[PDB]
Amino acid sequence: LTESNKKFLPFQQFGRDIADTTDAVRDPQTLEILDITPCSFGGVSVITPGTNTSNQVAVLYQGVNCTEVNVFQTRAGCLIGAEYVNNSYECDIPIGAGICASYQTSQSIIAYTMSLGAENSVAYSNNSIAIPTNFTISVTTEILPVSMTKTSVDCTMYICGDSTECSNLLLQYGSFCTQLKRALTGIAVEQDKNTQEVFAQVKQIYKTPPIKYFGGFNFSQILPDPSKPSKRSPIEDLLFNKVT
Amino acid sequence: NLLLQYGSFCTQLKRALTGIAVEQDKNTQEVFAQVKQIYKTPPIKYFGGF
Amino acid sequence: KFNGLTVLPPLLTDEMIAQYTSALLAGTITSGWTFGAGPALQIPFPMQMAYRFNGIGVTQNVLYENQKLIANQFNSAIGKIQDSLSSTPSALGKLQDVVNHNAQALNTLVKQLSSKFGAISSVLNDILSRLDPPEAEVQIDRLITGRLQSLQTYVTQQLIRAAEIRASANLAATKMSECVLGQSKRVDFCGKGYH
Amino acid sequence: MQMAYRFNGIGVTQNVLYENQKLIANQFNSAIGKIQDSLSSTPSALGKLQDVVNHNAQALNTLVKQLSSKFGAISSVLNDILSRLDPPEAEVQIDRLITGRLQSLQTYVTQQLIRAAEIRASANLAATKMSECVLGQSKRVDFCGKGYHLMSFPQSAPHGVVFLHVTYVPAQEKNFTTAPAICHDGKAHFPREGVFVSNGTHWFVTQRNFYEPQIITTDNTFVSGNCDVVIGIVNNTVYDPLQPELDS
Ligand SMILES: *[C@@H]1O[C@H](CO)[C@@H](O)[C@H](O)[C@H]1NC(C)=O
Ligand SMILES: *[C@@H]1O[C@H](CO)[C@@H](O)[C@H](O)[C@H]1NC(C)=O
Ligand SMILES: *[C@@H]1O[C@H](CO)[C@@H](O)[C@H](O)[C@H]1NC(C)=O
Ligand SMILES: *[C@@H]1O[C@H](CO)[C@@H](O)[C@H](O)[C@H]1NC(C)=O
Ligand SMILES: *[C@@H]1O[C@H](CO)[C@@H](O)[C@H](O)[C@H]1NC(C)=O
Ligand SMILES: *[C@@H]1O[C@H](CO)[C@@H](O)[C@H](O)[C@H]1NC(C)=O
Ligand SMILES: *[C@@H]1O[C@H](CO)[C@@H](O)[C@H](O)[C@H]1NC(C)=O
Ligand SMILES: *[C@@H]1O[C@H](CO)[C@@H](O)[C@H](O)[C@H]1NC(C)=O
Repeated sequence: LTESNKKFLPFQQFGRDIADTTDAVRDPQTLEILDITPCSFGGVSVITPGTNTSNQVAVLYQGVNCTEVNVFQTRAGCLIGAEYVNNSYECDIPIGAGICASYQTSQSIIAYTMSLGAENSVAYSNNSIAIPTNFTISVTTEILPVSMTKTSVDCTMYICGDSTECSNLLLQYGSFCTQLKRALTGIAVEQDKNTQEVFAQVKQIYKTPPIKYFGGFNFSQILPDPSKPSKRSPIEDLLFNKVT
Repeated sequence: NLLLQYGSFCTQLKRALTGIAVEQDKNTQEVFAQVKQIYKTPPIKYFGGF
Repeated sequence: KFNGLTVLPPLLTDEMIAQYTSALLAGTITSGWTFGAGPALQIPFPMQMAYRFNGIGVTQNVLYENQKLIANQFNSAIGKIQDSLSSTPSALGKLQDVVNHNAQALNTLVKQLSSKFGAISSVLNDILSRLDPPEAEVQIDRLITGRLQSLQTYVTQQLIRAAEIRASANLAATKMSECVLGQSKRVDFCGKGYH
Repeated sequence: MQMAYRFNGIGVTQNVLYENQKLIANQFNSAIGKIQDSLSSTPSALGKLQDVVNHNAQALNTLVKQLSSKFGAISSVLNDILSRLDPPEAEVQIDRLITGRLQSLQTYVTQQLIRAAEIRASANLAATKMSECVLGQSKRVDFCGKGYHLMSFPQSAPHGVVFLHVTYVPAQEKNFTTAPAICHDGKAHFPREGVFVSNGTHWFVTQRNFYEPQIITTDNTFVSGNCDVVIGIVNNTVYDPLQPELDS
């Protein structure tokens, strides 16, 4: 309860706002208007490095002002256990509102305003041009999901096991046990179609010539490896090993 | 107490909302963080008449 | 929207977003498309515009012999963009629609707290202080089911809206990569006319 | 030769490839070798596929957990709700269990439908990337890797596809003095391809992406106009290949 500047009409007792929650109250004994504020609350996030790095953590009470709980106050809440440096680095652990945290150095946990990148000024001029004299060939990677696991559900078996007194009443919940099955079947067929569209894009099955000399370029890392039981390239084999 | 015989409903909902909240920041970074550096126009803003 | 519901601040402040857009603008002005493919290579802006005219199939001399007229047309068009964005309120209405939809969902949830849901009361304390606790469990359970269904449908609608927003953000990122960081040959992808 | 095709595609003449064939082959081989090391790293860049698998497993496990929940009934057990209660009360208890568990199924199916829509969006993106990065050379910016796209290779991965994007990145820039056009005899010469640059005393014409200077002649330039309207035109001499052959 706090003192309020509202101007209740002489007959009005309660006070409300949008969604109909009591925002103010007129005191019965002495005629005063008290604003009502909900008691503070909010999630408790734990900023931590890996347990392979340290067992030390910092605690962010988000939204909570740093009065209902070293103690720093960010627009995301209050931070406890992390020192706010005046430097700026790339974001390691995103806290929010432009504030990130990291495990740096006194090896401790620091919080800072994340840096957007190295500052650079381009030498613009009326008649100056920059032209490359050399180059590099860069191979980057993009990983893209194509499908998920196709799952079917036996609704009658799932709801209960061996039970006919189930099914007798469940029949009265008409068509709910087949709509879900139809949706799941559609999902599975769609997964198969996804794989078909992504990969089945060649009518012929082409083969590299027995001599893998392509002008000096070496494709052994991406070409199929006959040594493995599955004709998978070393990169494909590594990908299958990693994701398990 | 009654709520906690439901159990995984609230964990599901909290995880979904957290996923949405982190996806929003992923979206903003994916759109605006195209450039590796931070460029600045020269102090003289003459570009041939534009 | 503050009855167990919190609005988290975005990780990137508007200061940082403005800084990023300023960096993109400076790169485009001072280097063209070269900063989006590697190191930023300076190029006089008339020469970059001649590059772009050549890219839309118009020789360089057309720009160089019409440079003043083209600069004046660009300045006038930019001023008209300022004026047009000032007027016609339902122009930047997609962002307003997003904000209004989120506010509508939040307010619907909060005032759906007050629903009776078939129970004798919408206040837990009214049931706990009017009906005996041993048999108030049924009323409490039905109120719990109602509120759980309300929150579940809110979360599902938020997920659908987040999918829509993710599609929009993917399109915006593609447009930044292709129209801003380069010159696009895709028709009407970067506005009507030759980009 | 198709690498020269692709170099021409990105705007670089093919003699640049043919004169640097071994250097480019070595750079490509080193980058491909570094790819395997980069994948086998502690960030575990295979995050998307793992997240998909984990989301599916978590949804299935949550659906399993929802069985052992009373949902406000006497108990979540099948027989124990009948071996104890009478058929009248067991009817409403069974109704409670059925409503709760069918609600769990409906929620799971809805979440799976949303996730399947997201996966279909990703799969359509992967399909267009296969069509345009692998089956062709893409002029779209940053669509097929970062840089000037040269080519791409697909690799199957569990529940996904990995694209290796080979791109051409400029390396060692040099600053020069440029000019929109040059004057020879009261005429304005513009470069057919490339730009006019000066090392400090001489004027050459290069290609815009690689510094390969050539003497400005009437073969690299075309004439349009005169030295009156072009803002920044520079006096020079334009070599005519016809004169030495005709005089001799
Ligand atoms: C209640 O009694 C107190 C005691 O003097 C007095 O100050 C106050 O004005 C009274 N209020 C009303 C509404 O009678
Ligand atoms: C937290 O409360 C203090 C005083 O109680 C004051 O700095 C301000 O109201 C709050 N800080 C914020 C909003 O950063
Ligand atoms: C270009 O770079 C390669 C290595 O990336 C180097 O071997 C070569 O000498 C360089 N050539 C020039 C002209 O800079
Ligand atoms: C191609 O690279 C592999 C390493 O993955 C190497 O073992 C092989 O000898 C290379 N092929 C050559 C150099 O012809
Ligand atoms: C040439 O460059 C100067 C700054 O170096 C600047 O005034 C402008 O870009 C050009 N000069 C004129 C008079 O336009
Ligand atoms: C070319 O010279 C200018 C003059 O200072 C300089 O600003 C620019 O960085 C130089 N370009 C390089 C070093 O690539
Ligand atoms: C510019 O032109 C050529 C470079 O090929 C050379 O003969 C001349 O000395 C150069 N002048 C310089 C670098 O100042
Ligand atoms: C050289 O350029 C100047 C302008 O920069 C021009 O007045 C002069 O006529 C040119 N020289 C010749 C021989 O035309």
